Amino acid sequence: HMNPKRIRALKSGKQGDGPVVYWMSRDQRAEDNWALLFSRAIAKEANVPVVVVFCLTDEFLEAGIRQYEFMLKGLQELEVSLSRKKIPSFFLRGDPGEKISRFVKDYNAGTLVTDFSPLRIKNQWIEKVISGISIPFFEVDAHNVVPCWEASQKHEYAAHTFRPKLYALLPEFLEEFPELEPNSVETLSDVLETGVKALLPERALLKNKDPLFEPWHFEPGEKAAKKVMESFIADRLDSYGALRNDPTKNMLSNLSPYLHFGQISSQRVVLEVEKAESNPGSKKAFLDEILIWKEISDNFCYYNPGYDGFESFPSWAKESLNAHRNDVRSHIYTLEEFEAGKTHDPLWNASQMELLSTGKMHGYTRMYWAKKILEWSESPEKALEIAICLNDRYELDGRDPNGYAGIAWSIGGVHDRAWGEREVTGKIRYMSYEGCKRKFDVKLYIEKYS
DNA sequence: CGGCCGCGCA
DNA sequence: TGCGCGAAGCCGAT
Ligand SMILES: Cc1cc2nc3c(=O)[nH]c(=O)nc-3n(C[C@H](O)[C@H](O)[C@H](O)COP(=O)(O)OP(=O)(O)OC[C@H]3O[C@@H](n4cnc5c(N)ncnc54)[C@H](O)[C@@H]3O)c2cc1C
Repeated sequence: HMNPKRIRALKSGKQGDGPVVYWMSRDQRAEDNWALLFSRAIAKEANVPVVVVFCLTDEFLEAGIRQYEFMLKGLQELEVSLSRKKIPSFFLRGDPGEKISRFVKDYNAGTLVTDFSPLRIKNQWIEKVISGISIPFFEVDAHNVVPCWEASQKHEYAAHTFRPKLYALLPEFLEEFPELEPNSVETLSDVLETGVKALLPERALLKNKDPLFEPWHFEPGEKAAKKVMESFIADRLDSYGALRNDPTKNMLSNLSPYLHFGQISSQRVVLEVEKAESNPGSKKAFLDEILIWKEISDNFCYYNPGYDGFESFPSWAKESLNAHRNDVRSHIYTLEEFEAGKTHDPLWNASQMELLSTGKMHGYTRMYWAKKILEWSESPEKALEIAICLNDRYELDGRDPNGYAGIAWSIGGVHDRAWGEREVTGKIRYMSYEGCKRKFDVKLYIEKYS
């Protein structure tokens, strides 16, 4: 079950005498992981062990206790899963560019393998690691069903050009996973404690000093991810087609935090949803979201390295937004007023409070939320900066290609078309308070989140 | 040339 | 709550 098009050489070299090392980064799971499975196969043909290495950087300081604890509790459970497969795991601290190089030398590695991410910083680390090693280095796309570089060889302007190219390749690339074969040939607790202490003075607090974040909505880890997948199929999938854009209903999958950390495979989710007997419109709507919209977000970041900037917007949108730079805004809020939910719009404020208290804003209100940031900020650049700052600080699923592609759709028209013409926002598709009012029970959502 | 919200009306 | 239109630009299959 090993298609060669899932893997490519980052660097050629002379293979070594030691273990195959899988540098895990994006795909924090033992099951349904093409990068670990390929590493295990290479190790088996060479008659040597496989081992896993993960580098804990100082990036955590830029987000919060909420993401750091979600990731680390998962990693504690993963450490135990890999051990039942007699696969050892090593947890390094510091800059990957230096630390993965040094580990490959200190540990006498034969081959290095990593998983795939289109984000800049991963590419920076790979470049540094390449400069400091002499062994072969491969990349495996463990996150997408169709490998990103195979689905398309260029940036796609719309879902409607990407969709036929991806779907033509599903009969080949959508397949079951083989079982991971076991090997035959300081603590994370201390790291968690130290990290939580370092972040404690910047934690999200109410006026009484009691924390805003509520950790009981999504329990972390590979076993919990699977339980959420299974309850989506049993209890929420049937009504997904009708209710996915109603934020007063809990009818989304709730999978995004697990998908973001790679605690569950999207290919796995697609296999199970394809085989579920349920509402045909719901299945089609859901599969289009997890296949086309998710995988087109990797396409966007992979072929546009300025993906978090105004430069990445399409020309029609840059030309429209530029012409409206001098328009008076109805309101202007600072980062801190947006963050504390202190606008004049109670629907906007409630969306921000759902984000602060749960770490997961409903998908429909994320669109509305980001578009009002544009409408009530000094400039398009300040808008993009504020939405990215709050998305990445407070979403459990943030710092993700879906986030940059979703924010760029909302603010800059990426994967959209010119739609209407207004002051400030020009031809960027508009969404209104009264528009929401006639689609769902706006007052119920506001009451639920203060 | 084909084909991707808010308002009015059941 | 569901459906069709309005007011509309651009990429890519020809
Ligand atoms: C302004 C804005 C910011 C966003 N930020 C993020 C983010 O930081 N991280 C993130 O994962 N998603 C982001 N999204 C996309 C989307 O809103 C979330 O993925 C979704 O709400 C997660 O909830 P769910 O898994 O229950 O969704 P479901 O409806 O159950 O969908 C299942 C999966 O399909 C994919 N998906 C759904 N919608 C989109 C979309 N619009 N674009 C790309 N993939 C999609 C996701 O992988 C998602 O988990 C953002 C969208 C917008 C408009």
